[PDB]
Order: sequence, then C-alpha cells, then structure tokens
Amino acid sequence: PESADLRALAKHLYDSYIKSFPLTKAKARAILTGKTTDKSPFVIYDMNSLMMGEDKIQSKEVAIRIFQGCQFRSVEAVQEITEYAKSIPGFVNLDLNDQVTLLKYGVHEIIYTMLASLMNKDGVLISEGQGFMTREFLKSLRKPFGDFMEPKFEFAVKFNALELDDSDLAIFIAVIILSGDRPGLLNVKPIEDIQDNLLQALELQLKLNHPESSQLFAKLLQKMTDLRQIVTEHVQLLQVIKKTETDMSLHPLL
Ligand SMILES: O=C(O)c1c(Sc2ccccc2)c2cc(Cl)ccc2n1Cc1ccc(Cl)cc1
Repeated sequence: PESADLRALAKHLYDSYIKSFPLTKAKARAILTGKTTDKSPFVIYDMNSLMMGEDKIQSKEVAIRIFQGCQFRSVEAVQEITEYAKSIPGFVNLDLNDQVTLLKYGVHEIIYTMLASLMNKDGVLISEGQGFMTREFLKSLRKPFGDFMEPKFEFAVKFNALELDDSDLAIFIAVIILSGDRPGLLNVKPIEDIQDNLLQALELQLKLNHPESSQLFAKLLQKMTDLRQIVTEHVQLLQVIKKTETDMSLHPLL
C-alpha cells in the first residue's frame, strides 16, 4: 500500500538525476553501441592520438596532466553530487557537518560507479562521451601512474555486467550516499530512517524493473561494501599524489 507512492518519489529523483548528471549510462553504452546517429568518438591508442586529441577536449608533463584531468572532472562531478544530495527529502534537515561527512566518504565511490557507466570491457569514455581511451595504454604508463585507473576497470567489468539502467543508479547512488556506517558522525536517527525508506523503494524497484533477474539487489549491496574496501584503499593514492612539487627540475631552455 505505502510502496505504491514512493515509486513516484523514486522517479522524482530520476528527473533530478539527469538534471544533475548530463550524461546517462544509457547514452554512454548507446554511443558505444555504434548504432547511434551521433559521430563515433576517437580512440586514444598511441601518443599520435594524444597529440591530435588534446585539441578535441604551467602543466608541463602530461603523464601527470591526465591524472589532474581525472581529479579535475572529479571536482566537477562532486558539484553535481552536492545539488543531488540537496534534492533528497530531509537532507537539508540534517546537520551541515553530517551532510558534508556523507559526501566526504561517498564521492570516490559514486564517481567510481558512474565512471563504470562510462567504462566497458576495454576502455573508457572521456569528455561527456566525445572521446575514448584504452586500458592497454593505461597499463604502459610510468609507475605508479599505470596502476591508478585499472582497479576502476576491475570494478567496471564486474558492475556493468549487472547492466543496471539509469532508473536504478538514480536511487542506488542515493542509498550509497545516505550510509550511516561512517565514523565521525553526529545525528544517527535521520540517516538510519531515510536509508530505511530508501532501501524500501530500492528493493522493489530492483524487483520490478527486472523480474527475470535473480538476487541482484543483495549482492549489489555486497558490492557497495566492496566500494568501502576501495575507499579503504584510496589512502595510498592520496599520498602518491606527491609527485608534483619541488622536484629538482631546472628549466633554463623550456
Ligand atoms: O576532460 C574530461 O572530461 C576527462 C579528463 S581531462 C583531460 C584528459 C586528457 C586531455 C585533456 C583533458 C580525464 C582525464 C583522465 Cl586521466 C581520465 C578521464 C578523464 N575525463 C573524462 C571523465 C568523465 C567523467 C568523470 Cl567522473 C571523470 C573523467
């Protein structure tokens, strides 16, 4: 009886989703189907394509500049995640430090999954679908730059297999956002109750959109906890960032 209404509420967030996320998974996999009216984006196999691809988008080296690109488009994505989380009923009624804490620990995970929406078996989409780069080239970068994005693939091959459509991610990223099992938290009640309702809606949205599917919900939550593993493992990265300041390089001619 109650669930009948929230579906609408669920779909409400769907609207804000595309209003907050300009590129949907359906359009990513679509532009990667080849059966699309739009032009096929260009691959990035070899440095030739890099030289001719920076056009279709202080820095000096580029093996760093790519990394700076990933994190830059990340700080662009968070600006979508802010307003999205705002559009969650009750979200602004929680404590400001509690909300910034919620996004504090979830951002890398949700950009992980969205990137998985732009990912595939071998490669990823760049610049709102206008580009495509390959993992094989990614393996060949100077260490540790070669190992930065591959785990992302190691998640995309597992996640995109469930082949969720945007109507599921629109609220799944909400349930990952409103997670109550984080340290340094203040108001316990609101995240518990709202995550309960969220889990109510998500349950039978999952069960409704795919009746042939067998227990995608549960194991997918298990993959949420796997995303928690990967935030446990981002501590290394945030320190490998230390390759970009005062490094005994003199530029007399450059
Ligand atoms: O300009 C971009 O949109 C982009 C960039 S930025 C860029 C990259 C190469 C030449 C010029 C800019 C980017 C960089 C990396 Cl190493 C990986 C993915 C990247 N992307 C695509 C991207 C799309 C979505 C998200 Cl969340 C993160 C990255």
